[PDB]
Amino acid sequence: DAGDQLVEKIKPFAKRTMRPEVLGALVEIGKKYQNPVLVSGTDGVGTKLKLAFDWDKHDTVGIDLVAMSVNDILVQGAEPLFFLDYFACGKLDVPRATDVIKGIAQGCEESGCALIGGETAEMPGMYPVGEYDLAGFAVGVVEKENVITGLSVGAGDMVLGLASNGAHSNGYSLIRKIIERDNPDLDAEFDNGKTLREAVIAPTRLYVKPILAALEKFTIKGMAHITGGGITENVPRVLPKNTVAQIDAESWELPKLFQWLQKAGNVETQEMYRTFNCGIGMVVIVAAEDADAVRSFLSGQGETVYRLGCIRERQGNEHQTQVA
Amino acid sequence: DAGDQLVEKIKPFAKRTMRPEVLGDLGGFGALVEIGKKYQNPVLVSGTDGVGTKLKLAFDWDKHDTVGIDLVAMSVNDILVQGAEPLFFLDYFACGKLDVPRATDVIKGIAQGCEESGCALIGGETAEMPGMYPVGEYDLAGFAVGVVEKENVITGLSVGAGDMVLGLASNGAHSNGYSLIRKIIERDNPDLDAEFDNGKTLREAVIAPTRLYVKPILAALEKFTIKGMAHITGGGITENVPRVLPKNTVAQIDAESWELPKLFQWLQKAGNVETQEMYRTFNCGIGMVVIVAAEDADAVRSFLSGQGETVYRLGCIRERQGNEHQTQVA
Ligand SMILES: Nc1ncnc2c1ncn2[C@@H]1O[C@H](COP(=O)(O)OP(=O)(O)NP(=O)(O)O)[C@@H](O)[C@H]1O
Ligand SMILES: Nc1ncnc2c1ncn2[C@@H]1O[C@H](COP(=O)(O)OP(=O)(O)NP(=O)(O)O)[C@@H](O)[C@H]1O
Ligand SMILES: [Mg+2]
Ligand SMILES: [Mg+2]
Repeated sequence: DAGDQLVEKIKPFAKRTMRPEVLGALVEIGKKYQNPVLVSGTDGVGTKLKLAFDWDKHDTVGIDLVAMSVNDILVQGAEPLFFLDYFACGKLDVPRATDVIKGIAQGCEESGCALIGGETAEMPGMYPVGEYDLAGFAVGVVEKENVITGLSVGAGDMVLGLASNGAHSNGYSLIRKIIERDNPDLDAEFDNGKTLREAVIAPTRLYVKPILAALEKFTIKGMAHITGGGITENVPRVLPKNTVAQIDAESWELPKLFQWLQKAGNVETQEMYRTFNCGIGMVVIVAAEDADAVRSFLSGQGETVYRLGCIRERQGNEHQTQVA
Repeated sequence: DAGDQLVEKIKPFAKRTMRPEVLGDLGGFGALVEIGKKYQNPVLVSGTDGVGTKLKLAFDWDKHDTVGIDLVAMSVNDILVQGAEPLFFLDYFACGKLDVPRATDVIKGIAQGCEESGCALIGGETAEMPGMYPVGEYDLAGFAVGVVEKENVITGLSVGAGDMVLGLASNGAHSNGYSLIRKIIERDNPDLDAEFDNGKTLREAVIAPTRLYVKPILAALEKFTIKGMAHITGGGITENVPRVLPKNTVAQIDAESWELPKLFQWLQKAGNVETQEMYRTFNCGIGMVVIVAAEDADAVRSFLSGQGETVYRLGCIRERQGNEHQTQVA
């Protein structure tokens, strides 16, 4: 069987993601946790899969898949533990599927979680030749007293920003409409020694290792993963009803990729802040007394940290995240 | 947004699946589940699956309120065989254009399958991919997580010659072999609305949702020790039962110990399928296989039957002879 051929080829990829907790697929919880709470989430890649088909580039969308879930569970303080993926298609292409799952496993390695199982469904006729669908599922563990809830966020807290690797996994319907409209030279140098194509399909950044190392030394009051809805619709999810996150627009330069998308797309700036991450992949809220020490740590871990702004008292039905 | 509309419509359905372990409700970056020292050495058991080609019939007949039960059973029944209590569930729903009434119907069945299994439906994802799916069509993926004490993990390693093999009856073909069911139906055009069996139309028999074995099996585990279990999915009876059998044992099934249900009788005739090929393709009326000690077989059969199940004494375990196949039906 094709799927049986695929199962053997991916055994090496998954074997490198294993953890001592991995014993259906059985996972033990480390005695590290006294009162363990499980944090889980599911997601797909979105319309970025369309560029992966069109460009025949399948070895990175698996990193996008994993990041979408492990980064989501990360905001509660959870350490990612294990991951499962579901892969659906019409007729199985073992070399191309192997590439897809190889990237998944690679993203699991970077997140410190084990890829312990999955499912490859062949539905002949439901998918066009060459196309497929991906779903991922992540589970992490956090101590009950260490759950990051955002309830202590109050006026005076400083808003930090972790830089993103590009558009990540959101806003690609617009990126695709633009590219089909301009037919731009996708293989020309675009930024930081990467071609425009390389910048567009760049895999989503994982924040797991530096954020977890940070939590060993500091208290993080809240976090927001910047995905669907951009900055302004995602940060208010951890903010108390009475607080506003005020973002100074000049605290970070808009990366070149988003500068191109707004120009070509002719998008009002406030629509950009609610559509693309605009270079901000993860928002970390901390106490002002900790803001400097955390920024140095996260920068020393390899991240690019900005001081986006601070938390203030809300005035009425005021929007809870304003960039200006 | 359509998806924001769908999340609101399904929140009541998920709220009826909740358990005390679930912290918070639908909506939020992550879904929180506490375990509690109710478990001393807790082990998580998880699985993922889709519905398979049965969705094609769900499209054709415009019956979407039960394939979500099929989705749940495919995963919760899998983790059940290791002795795990299903705890929580997440679903992924992909389509081209979101049809909120139909999506509401699909997820409503998911919640119903979760309610019947005792697991909470705590989260999910609705992806709109315009152009990847024809109008009206969608894809389902589910993820189930259960808990078991490390010492109670059921592995089948103590299965030995002399143990009795019980069989739990199925509701039909469940979630496997449906590409073939569709080829047959599209060729013969049989009256799908005629009475066929047990006062149900043939259509009702074909699209019947997969049976959930969670509540009776977990209740059984309180009173008895189960040596092994098999959920009968792809590969039928003969390819799934040997998964829990030690290298040196064989499960011999007397074919006359249960009647092939009418639905499979029609599929064999219309498909012109060798009988030993049916045992490797369809569940043939056996949804779950339970192996127990011979001294417990009488009480276990009685208990599971009193819980609402149809129990057969499929056969017994014997010593394997060479490269002998580990499950033979005769
Ligand atoms: N896309 C995938 N990604 C990661 N692991 C996979 C994937 N597909 C299969 N596996 C694993 O390889 C093995 C293949 O088993 P599989 O053929 O999928 O049957 P099953 O999962 O037991 N249930 P079923 O889908 O009903 O046949 C399983 O252990 C999987 O966990
Ligand atoms: N099919 C579904 N079934 C159950 N719950 C769902 C489903 N779809 C969405 N939800 C829940 O409603 C909310 C949907 O918002 P969503 O945009 O999917 O959040 P997210 O984790 O940030 N993923 P994304 O924004 O796409 O990167 C989540 O909290 C889900 O738990
Ligand atoms: Mg997400
Ligand atoms: Mg969604």
